[PDB]
Amino acid sequence: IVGGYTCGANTVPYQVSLNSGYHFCGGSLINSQWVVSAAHCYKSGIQVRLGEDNINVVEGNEQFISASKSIVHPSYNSNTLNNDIMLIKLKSAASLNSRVASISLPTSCASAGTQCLISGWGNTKSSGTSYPDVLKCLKAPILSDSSCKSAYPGQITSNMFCAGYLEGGKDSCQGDAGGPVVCSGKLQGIVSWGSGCAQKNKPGVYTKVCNYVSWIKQTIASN
Amino acid sequence: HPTFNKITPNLAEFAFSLYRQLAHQSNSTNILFSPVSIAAAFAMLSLGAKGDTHDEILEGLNFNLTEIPEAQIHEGFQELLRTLNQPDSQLQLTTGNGLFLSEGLKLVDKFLEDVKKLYHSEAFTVNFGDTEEAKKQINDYVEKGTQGKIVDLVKELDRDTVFALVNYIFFKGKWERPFEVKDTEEEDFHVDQVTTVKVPMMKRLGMFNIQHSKKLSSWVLLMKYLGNATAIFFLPDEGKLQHLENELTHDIITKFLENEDRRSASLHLPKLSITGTYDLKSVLGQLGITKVFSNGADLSGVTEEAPLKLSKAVHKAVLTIDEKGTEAAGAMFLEAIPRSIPPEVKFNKPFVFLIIEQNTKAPLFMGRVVNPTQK
Repeated sequence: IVGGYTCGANTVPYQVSLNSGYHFCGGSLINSQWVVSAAHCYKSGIQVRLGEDNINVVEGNEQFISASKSIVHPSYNSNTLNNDIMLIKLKSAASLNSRVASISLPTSCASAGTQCLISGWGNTKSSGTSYPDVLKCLKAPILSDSSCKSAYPGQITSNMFCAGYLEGGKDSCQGDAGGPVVCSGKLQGIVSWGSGCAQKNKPGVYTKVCNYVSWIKQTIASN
Repeated sequence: HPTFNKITPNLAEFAFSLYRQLAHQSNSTNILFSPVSIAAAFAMLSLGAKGDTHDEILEGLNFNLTEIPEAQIHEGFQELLRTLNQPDSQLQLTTGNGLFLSEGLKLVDKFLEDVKKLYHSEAFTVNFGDTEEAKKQINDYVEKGTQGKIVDLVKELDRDTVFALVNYIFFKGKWERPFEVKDTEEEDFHVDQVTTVKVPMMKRLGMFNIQHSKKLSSWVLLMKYLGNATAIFFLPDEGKLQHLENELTHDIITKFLENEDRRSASLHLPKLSITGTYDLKSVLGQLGITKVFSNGADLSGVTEEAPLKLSKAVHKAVLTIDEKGTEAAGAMFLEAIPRSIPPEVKFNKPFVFLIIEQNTKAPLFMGRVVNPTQK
């Protein structure tokens, strides 16, 4: 997250870190046994870390659970990143508490202007690299379809939406993918891609979660 | 009939034969040579050869005389060399030949005509009677030819030398998508498992035509040059250099040149100024081309006055790679990148590479970098 702020330990209880010897992507806990993330983050042997703040030092509230299943959306295009969504089933159910809680799914899509919260342990520099130890937060609005399509001609589908600031300086970045975009307690988006980080006229692009609620529930039932 | 169909598949096999010969001698030497440059030079020479001397040359360059007419071979090299000599090319690649025969020899006119029209090359007369002046003269030619890039190419001339051939090539391309000089840093380069050297390492986070091949046990990277040329690098996994050098085929290399899909990666590629100098008599001789270098050599196509054989033949290749590329220091070079942590692919250990001409797909260069900081 670039241009954001330190959230504060466990203030974003549904945020999880996907680990394979190190943090490489984020994800969102939707129920005690399932995590929503990005398809391009797919990897085998993933260890889901919950209740985290400082991903490097032991603080006492984390629950490390292996991924028994990692289901990528059947229509995921690795070149256009269309349908960039993935479901991960924990080998065992997580112990829900105040530091580890699930975020609910949207019942209707959010409109342009909707104000949301984006978080992650991604790079915090618009130029160069600096990975944080603690979770970062950013308040950001969903942008109009007009501005999104204008910012990325012929690159945005109906399963995507932009959020952030056209002026730059505030954005998600490498390491935040899979992470959440929550608006009024609803997971409306997943960090997916963007041209650079916090660059002018280059806002972040996010997977439009509301288009997959049906697929998510159907997948959870069949697994 | 496109140039490709006339010589490329053949140049590829030649490239592999010469490479493997050098790679089988040592696994720790740097290698750099031009398949194109060397083959063109001897295809040109075959114009003055006859009998088995002539057949042995072309068959030594991996050309089957009973499958493609000699005219096709020469027309191919003519077309390719023609394109590489274009004063107006963004590639900025210069290659040439040096034909030196003892003064006093009545030369065959047909030969000198073909060498000029087909291979855009020239012949020169020198008095080998004085080994030192002859040497200074030959080096003077390469000196003027490479505009100072290659000095004192030849260091020894046998007393009875009557004919010597010099072949050289120099290349320094500019990338379509450059590296920021500001991001270049000194980094460890693992010559082997227990030895490292510091080398300037260019690096950039972006979308690259890069991927790991389980078949070659290597990461494969393709970088397009501004100027219709492509560089492809093979980074073998630990201890798999010999495996890689052994599994390379024209089909496998072609497979990579056909695929354009890219993926995010934080690439670290070393900056480098490398060279290669070879005694073609020793090298080509191991590839079966020995008669044109023997006492029973038939070069009556070059001269009919008296017997003649190639006394000396040397190839010199020079390649430079740095951050320089296109002009657009800004958002122009802003690519759409997925936001997961991208793999950090480092070319920090021995690797193999080739530089392929864009239109003909001919192998301009083939080499191996074991130690980028030492000859």
